[PDB]
Amino acid sequence: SEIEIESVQDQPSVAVGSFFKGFRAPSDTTFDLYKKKEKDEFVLHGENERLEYEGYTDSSSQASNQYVVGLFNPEKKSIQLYKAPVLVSKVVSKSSKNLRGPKIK
Amino acid sequence: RTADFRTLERESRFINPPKDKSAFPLLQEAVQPHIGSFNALTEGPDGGLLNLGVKDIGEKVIFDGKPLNSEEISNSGYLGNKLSVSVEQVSIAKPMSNDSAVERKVYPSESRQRLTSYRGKLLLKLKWSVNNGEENLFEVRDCGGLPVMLQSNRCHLNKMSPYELVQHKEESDEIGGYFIVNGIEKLIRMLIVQRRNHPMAIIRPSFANRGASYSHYGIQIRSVRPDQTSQTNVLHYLNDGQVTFRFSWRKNEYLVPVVMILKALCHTSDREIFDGIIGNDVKDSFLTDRLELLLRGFKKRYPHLQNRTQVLQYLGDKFRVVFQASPDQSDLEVGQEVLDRIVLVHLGKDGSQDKFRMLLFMIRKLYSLVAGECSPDNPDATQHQEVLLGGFLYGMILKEKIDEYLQNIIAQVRMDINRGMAINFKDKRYMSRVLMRVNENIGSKMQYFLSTGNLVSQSGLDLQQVSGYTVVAEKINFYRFISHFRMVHRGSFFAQLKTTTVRKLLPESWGFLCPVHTPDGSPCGLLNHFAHKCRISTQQSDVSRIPSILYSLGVAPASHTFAAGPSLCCVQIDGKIIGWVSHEQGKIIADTLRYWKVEGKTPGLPIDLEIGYVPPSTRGQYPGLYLFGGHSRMLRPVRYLPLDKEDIVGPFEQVYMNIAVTPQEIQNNVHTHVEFTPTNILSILANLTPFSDFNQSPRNMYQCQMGKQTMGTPGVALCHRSDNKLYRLQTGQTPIVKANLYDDYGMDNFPNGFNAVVAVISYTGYDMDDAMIINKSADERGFGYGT
Amino acid sequence: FSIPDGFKKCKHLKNFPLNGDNKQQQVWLIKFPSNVDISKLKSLPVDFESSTTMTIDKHDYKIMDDTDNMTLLVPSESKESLKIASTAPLQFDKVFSVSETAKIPAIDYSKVRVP
Amino acid sequence: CEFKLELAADTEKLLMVNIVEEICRKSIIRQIPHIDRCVHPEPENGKRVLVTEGVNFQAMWDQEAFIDVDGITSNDVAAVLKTYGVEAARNTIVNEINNVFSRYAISVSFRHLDLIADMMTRQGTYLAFNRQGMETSTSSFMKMSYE
Amino acid sequence: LRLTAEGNKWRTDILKTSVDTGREAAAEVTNLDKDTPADDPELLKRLQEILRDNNKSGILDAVTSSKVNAITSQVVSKCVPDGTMKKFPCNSMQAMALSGAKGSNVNVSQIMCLLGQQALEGRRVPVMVSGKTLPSFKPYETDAMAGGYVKGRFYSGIKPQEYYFHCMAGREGLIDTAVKTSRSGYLQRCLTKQLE
Amino acid sequence: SVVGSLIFCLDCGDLLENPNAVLGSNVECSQCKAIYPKSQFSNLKVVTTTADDAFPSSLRAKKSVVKTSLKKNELKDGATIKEKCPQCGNEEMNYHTLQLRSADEGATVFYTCTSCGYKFRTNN
Amino acid sequence: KAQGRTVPIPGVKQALEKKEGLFRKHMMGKRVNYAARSVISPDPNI
Amino acid sequence: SSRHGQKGVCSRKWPTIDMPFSETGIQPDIIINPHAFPSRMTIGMFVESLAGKAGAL
Amino acid sequence: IVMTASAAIKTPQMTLPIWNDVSDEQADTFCKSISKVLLSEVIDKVIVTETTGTARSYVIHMRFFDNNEYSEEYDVSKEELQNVISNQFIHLLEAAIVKEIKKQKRTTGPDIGVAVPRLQNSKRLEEDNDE
Amino acid sequence: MIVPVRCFSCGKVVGDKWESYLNLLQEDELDEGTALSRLGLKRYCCRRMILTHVDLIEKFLRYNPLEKR
Ligand SMILES: [Zn+2]
Ligand SMILES: [Zn+2]
Ligand SMILES: [Zn+2]
Repeated sequence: SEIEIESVQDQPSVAVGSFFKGFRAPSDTTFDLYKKKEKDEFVLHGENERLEYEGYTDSSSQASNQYVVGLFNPEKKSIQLYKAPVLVSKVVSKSSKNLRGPKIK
Repeated sequence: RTADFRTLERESRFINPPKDKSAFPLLQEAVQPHIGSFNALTEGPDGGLLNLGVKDIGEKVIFDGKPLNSEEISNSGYLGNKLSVSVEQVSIAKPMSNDSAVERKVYPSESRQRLTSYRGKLLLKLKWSVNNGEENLFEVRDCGGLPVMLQSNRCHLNKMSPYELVQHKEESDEIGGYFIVNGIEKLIRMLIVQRRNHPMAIIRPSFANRGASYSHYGIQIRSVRPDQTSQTNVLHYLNDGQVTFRFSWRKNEYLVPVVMILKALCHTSDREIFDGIIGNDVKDSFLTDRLELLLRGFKKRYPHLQNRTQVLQYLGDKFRVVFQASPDQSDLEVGQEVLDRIVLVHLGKDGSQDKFRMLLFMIRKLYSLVAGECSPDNPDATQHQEVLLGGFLYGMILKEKIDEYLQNIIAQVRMDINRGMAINFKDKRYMSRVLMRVNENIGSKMQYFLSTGNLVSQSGLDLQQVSGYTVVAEKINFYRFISHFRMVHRGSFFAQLKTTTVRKLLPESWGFLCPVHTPDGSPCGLLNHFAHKCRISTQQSDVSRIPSILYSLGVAPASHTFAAGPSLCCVQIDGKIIGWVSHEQGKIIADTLRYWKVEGKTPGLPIDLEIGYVPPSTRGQYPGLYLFGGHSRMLRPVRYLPLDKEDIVGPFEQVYMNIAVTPQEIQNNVHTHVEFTPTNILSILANLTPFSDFNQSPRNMYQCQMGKQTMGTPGVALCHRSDNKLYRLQTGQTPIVKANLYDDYGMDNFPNGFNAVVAVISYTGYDMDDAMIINKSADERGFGYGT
Repeated sequence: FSIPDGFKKCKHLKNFPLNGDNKQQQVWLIKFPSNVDISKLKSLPVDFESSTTMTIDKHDYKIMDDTDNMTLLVPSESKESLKIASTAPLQFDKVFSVSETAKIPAIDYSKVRVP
Repeated sequence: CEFKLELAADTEKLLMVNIVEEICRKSIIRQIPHIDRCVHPEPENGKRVLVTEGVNFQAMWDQEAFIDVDGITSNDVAAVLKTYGVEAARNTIVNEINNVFSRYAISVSFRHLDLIADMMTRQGTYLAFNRQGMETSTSSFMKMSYE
Repeated sequence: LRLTAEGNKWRTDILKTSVDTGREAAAEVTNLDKDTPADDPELLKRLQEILRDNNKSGILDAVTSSKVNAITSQVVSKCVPDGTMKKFPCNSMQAMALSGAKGSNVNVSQIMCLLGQQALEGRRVPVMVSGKTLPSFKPYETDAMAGGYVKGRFYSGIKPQEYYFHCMAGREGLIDTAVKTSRSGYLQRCLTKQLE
Repeated sequence: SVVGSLIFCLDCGDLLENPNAVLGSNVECSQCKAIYPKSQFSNLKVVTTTADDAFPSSLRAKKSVVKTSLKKNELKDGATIKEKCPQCGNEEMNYHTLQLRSADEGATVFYTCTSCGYKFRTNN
Repeated sequence: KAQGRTVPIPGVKQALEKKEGLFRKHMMGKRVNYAARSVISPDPNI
Repeated sequence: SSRHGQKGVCSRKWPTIDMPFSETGIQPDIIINPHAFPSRMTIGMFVESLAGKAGAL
Repeated sequence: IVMTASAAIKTPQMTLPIWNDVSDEQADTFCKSISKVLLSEVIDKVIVTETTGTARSYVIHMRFFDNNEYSEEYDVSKEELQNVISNQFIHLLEAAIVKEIKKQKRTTGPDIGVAVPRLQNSKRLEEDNDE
Repeated sequence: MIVPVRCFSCGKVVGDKWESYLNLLQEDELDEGTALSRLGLKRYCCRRMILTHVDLIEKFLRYNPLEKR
């Protein structure tokens, strides 16, 4: 079963970011994508009223693995491929940026 | 047509010592773990262990008792002038003798005759940084005569050919590996220590009797720094359902909750810890409850610690006194200093993400051991251990003495500022004054260790014993002398135990530890000897190119996958968890790696690499693809069936490997390797025993002890020696009946006996069980005469 | 934020065909090694279950298929940057992984096992 | 056997399975004091016997329908002395010391064992060959040269 | 030390039945009818259950040992002395054992027939977590040799696998002589001072 | 998201406190003060079955596929030798060899009479 | 029974109980005159 | 001792006239008692004896 | 015996001579009648269903072996099992839960920074038998 | 060290046959066995004497504290 490919995009467009099991978010916030110029490293950053999202690409995984995301058709049997970087995303809260004295007693 | 003795070849070599490559390379291969270990102290990549060690001990801070006088609240907070003292480089010189002006070369022969030590000048570039490098002062300080190892990187004999060695009053095929200390040849004995960078699930009743509600179950990883210094981290499962992190600083043990040490490494959520330990096996009620105990317990005990910085500050505040990191260092700095110096040091600094992943794996392995999913790893077994080489041990104690040396400089400055006040740190005069009031003779401190074997240290290293690290390289005969450099001890601490499991000869030792060569009585099963073809790892290479090969072979990255447990295969390279795969694919990667390993077509995969695959089992060992490349590893050559080429195997990976003894015993679909010769499983002395496969087991063992106590040949360069006592057989003879390996070790250079006409007869009546008769006329003719 | 240095913001982002009607839509994820060229291949042979075979310029590959957290971020507009995919959070319909496979040689027993 | 346990809202999380497990292996259904297990070995030299892993004569005295109360042997000398007297304990010493030697196929004359037993039972009690048993000896010089 | 051509034929024939014994005993302890094959997947799963338990392995070891030792006793009873080339009084090795001058018929049988099953602390040879008794043998191998049963004699020689297993059992005794705190010194000193 | 007896936040991922310990009607996360509950969470239950090895008994041993106990009568020692018993005189005797005292010392043979059961230790 | 001085000198009680004691080492057992020691060698002719 | 773990103390230095003499006219340099071998089981020494003789000739 | 004359022997035993009128089956039944029987020995499985409502509800179900199985292996009746659970086991379980609640509220966690206790002639021990 | 004077077993002079033995192995290119036979060594005791001789004296002499280099 040989499946045909319609188009391949080597330019930044769509990205995938892993958080944790059971992540919902407000679904109205934006994520700013960044790029560095052999292999390009990507950085993700988002902002919310109570939360803040920060993501980056693994240096050991980027140079060795190349991730791609595609859309499949049930009748045409053609996939539209687009390169997507995997960003290890962490979420920081309002509770952060809290600290005591540098030297205590 | 025969397996003859070289008579014409022998006598020609006796008169003509070769000017090219020395004969009998196996003899130099016997002292390979000793010389190699000491060679890696200065030579090799990263500038040697000694330059790495001074790079790890870092700075030593002290502040001047002087005010700021600024036109203020800054004055009260002002600690004074900063003084950060460290050591950038470490130099070792070959033995020399100055007479004050021009230096002259001093050879080992001289040191023996003079009844002195074969010392080399130890130099180290001291860094005197003031107010965080606003003015730096450097001085190459002479730190005494460091005893140098013979035929090593810093010995005058290493280049010398057999001809040159004889012309310099040494043996034609001089092995080395020892130190000449006050005329006595002393060697650092090899030790059996826990395999580096591997989580070990262990059941110990010792863990229970230490604290309250402590179980037998626990995990133990022996993390090793690039400078070969070790730092063991232990995980404890409490009956409450709590997990605690055990470690050691100075000579004291410290306990911290694992959920605290996890949150200090990198910013994570409680669910990130949950996904990190519990994978797709979310329905496992046993795990569901235990993890709730950890997370709720941390929230109950430390509700204030809500971010990575607060956790680091809480850690810094409680350890500011023990880690001595003060008085300008913040609790955030001290907190990180604790982490970088204690938690999984094998992954090192700028690898907190790697330390976090490895810690979660240890918790899951701990819970698999409690439940019973995983069988406990045996520390006494050869598969879960490596060999601490003398040269590495020497480098560790050296790193300790230079740390002490820097502490003493600060101690002198503290004495100065607490009395007469003297002057400032920017003046070179003051530095020179402090430096000559400090005991800088590290050479004598290192000479002491080689003269007593007593380990004097502030940390005590990652070792149990404190004595017998050094032994006299007894040269009563060559057989005893060569066996010293192939002898390995479990530890002095293990000798005083009622346990017999430690002394038991195990199948894990096949081809690594000799089954015959072990003493009778008290050192039985403790004082082992390696196999003649066994080798020990001196360093590692191409290790950084292997994750790229693994990721291409289908290994899913651990940072994106987020799934852990014995249900899936864990891929690790020198304790660095790189990814996750299925157990089916796990073997496929392990088999394909070995194929490209023996093939010289792959540049990033070295032949000396250990591919430790552990298949899934019902209540067996914890599964995974634990690869190794590091130092101290036990290695042996075998013939790999496909391609018909040499392959290097370790004791960890061998357990699941099918290696046929003889090529005629190779069974289809159940064999992957074959032995070159079965003689590879025995020691040098064990191989030398004629027809040993026809003698009863304890008689072959007793012969090793006998050949060691025989009055044979201790050397031929005796007219340039001055040893306590030597035993010399006058009429040495070559055996008619002999193993061919006798020639491979050139044992004809040192005859141990004589060929005699022996009659199995009961005639005289004076011979019976423990008594034998010697011929008078034979004795009168000089038979068995010695001096 | 602004940090780190040498990183420039992504202003231009290409269009993604996202609808999710109902004769239904399918989103696929594929893992590929750095050695293979994606622009060279214009057709990929893939079938259901783990069983797959592929050969691209002497090198052999296998496409591992698994049924079963990752979050997909699709661009709504070039100026709106990236947003979380949703229909009613979103999950991939089918997940694939390309693994490089090597053929190990069969042991020549007639040559190695000698009496 | 099913039973429900109700705890307070402040009691929160607890590992009940591990708690139950430990109490089950601690709970005794039936136990006869000082006795753990009674086994049936092969008849010793033709004698039909039962070997107990504990000592309580008074309890076995109630099992007269199964056991011959006039032949109930025991290795515990002190227990035999307490219930049956000094002469019975004396006989237990000579038999028990003989069992130690007979197992290693070593023959020691009973004249030796009888003398040793009589010396241990000289005070009507069970004295051992040590500082305590010696206290009742006339020679202070013998005592001084011991410890 | 030599057996006659007739006596040596008997030795090889009785030891030829010992190959089946390994799997036969393994099939008995595991409880499997019609004697299942050595490579059976259910048998290999059943032998794993035995490997993880100290008691279960004990039942397997004691059954296999009793069966292979019965094969040993047969070899010895047939070959010695009715199969020895040189016979008593001329066979001095045989003579010394019978006279009580030195040695026994057990030592004589290890020399001329077979060493037998190498017993380690009451059981057979120790086995790894992988189910292998040596890297040479198959995991969960149902063979007498794999368990430590030495068919070889000291006259003909012993195979490397047998050599390593003999090394284990040989050392085992010397280890016990090193770990034995019990001394008769103080026990006798206490009796003599009170009985002098 | 809710798993077993644990309840996790959907925004940050921090483990939420027990609703019984804090005030009624409403619950909030420690990291971010999030709006909870929905009351649809329901009273959670966790089924925890026993370690099955937690109760080692003679009956449990009789239940576990593989032979766990040997027969009283069917009890055999080592190999048999033609050495006569010094107690009764039985020609058959079970043997076992070991190496005691030293590697210089001769081999020690342990005998067991098949007739009575007499243990006999002799070196030569 | 005496205060610690910055191994102390042994008292007369210590002299009578140095190791095994004066009674065991020099009364119950003693070094003797008119005695010799040597390695034994076998002899069937005596 | 031989290379087979058969150590023994020198009981006496026996004269060659009193020593047993071979058909060849050789008297042994060392005499080992036959009662040493049945307990030790050092057959390696026995094969070493006929190998050493074959190699000397 | 000789050296300590111990009243507390390591392996105390009793040899009970059985009559001729008592059969081999009767004697084995008698052995079971005296042998100490534990609750663990008759239990097959324990299922705890921890449900938190309103109050921590713990549904403990004791799945034993078959009635005829343990009655033929331990000489224990169902009536004998009822008395032990209703009088001993519940009182022992309640005392264990109360003790675990106190132990939880007593020490909140281990002390950080404070040192804890460590986990764990030389030539004479290094000498072989000939030495 | 050097070739022993007389065979340990019988007493047949062997010391004059060492240098002659090497000449029969080098120049004459004979085997070990035939070379010993031509020297007049038929008893296996006399045979092993020269055959089994090491001659460590040549190795020992290379260390001379009386001559420079
Ligand atoms: Zn939240
Ligand atoms: Zn008998
Ligand atoms: Zn001669």
